[PDB]
Amino acid sequence: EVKLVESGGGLVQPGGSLRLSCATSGFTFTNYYMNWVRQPPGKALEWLVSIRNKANGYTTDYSASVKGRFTISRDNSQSILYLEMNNLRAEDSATYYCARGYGYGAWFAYWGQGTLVTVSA
Amino acid sequence: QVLMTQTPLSLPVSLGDQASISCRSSQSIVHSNGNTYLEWYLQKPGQSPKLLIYKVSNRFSGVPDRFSGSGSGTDFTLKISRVEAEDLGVYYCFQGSHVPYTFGGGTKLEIKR
Ligand SMILES: O=C(O)CCCN/C=C1/N=C(c2ccccc2)OC1=O
Repeated sequence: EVKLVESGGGLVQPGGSLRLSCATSGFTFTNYYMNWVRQPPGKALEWLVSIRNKANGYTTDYSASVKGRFTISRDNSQSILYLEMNNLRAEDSATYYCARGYGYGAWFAYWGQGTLVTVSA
Repeated sequence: QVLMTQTPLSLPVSLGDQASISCRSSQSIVHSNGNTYLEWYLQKPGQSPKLLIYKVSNRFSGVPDRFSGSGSGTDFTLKISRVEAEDLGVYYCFQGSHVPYTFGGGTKLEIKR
């Protein structure tokens, strides 16, 4: 019933930009936390951005790494999470994942299949 | 930035043996609301991560009961009592109490040769 499907990755040269999308269904969107996590090809999961539900004023929190370059947003009418990425560089190349929280106290209870982003011309 | 130190990096096991993975936060991880948002994740080869344990210790629904988490202060352990082929992959501990939220370096559970 719960679905998360990312989209928006691609191949891009340094300094360029992209907008990731996360379409969802199977739950009342506005009531859950949503997040963006990425994993460079070697490496470890890395939390990037996060945005809370309506009861929490849709507050957000960013990782210093993407601070001021990335910006998260959510379209509550359509139940879609996005991510505007600017001034991209090598350390940004990875698979990006969207995830929704859990009411009993958990981040990333559900994950989308993630999309790829490759930087470097 | 609260650092999450995971150990070991490589844990070779034999199917059916117990196995323990540990984490180590560099500071307390108690959120101001009282909860300790320490979870464990499992990323199988090619798949996306899966939630195993939340709030240090609560096994997420649908997760095999061979998984269990525990800990106190800055020490957290994820235990697997009977390793199944399907449990092979990379495990990540994660703290979602203090910003910026942080994962451990990951622990690769693999077949012992
Ligand atoms: O489970 C219920 O049906 C849903 C209504 C509200 N649940 C909200 C959620 N609460 C949190 C959450 C995530 C991390 C720490 C503490 C709480 O993430 C969510 O999306």
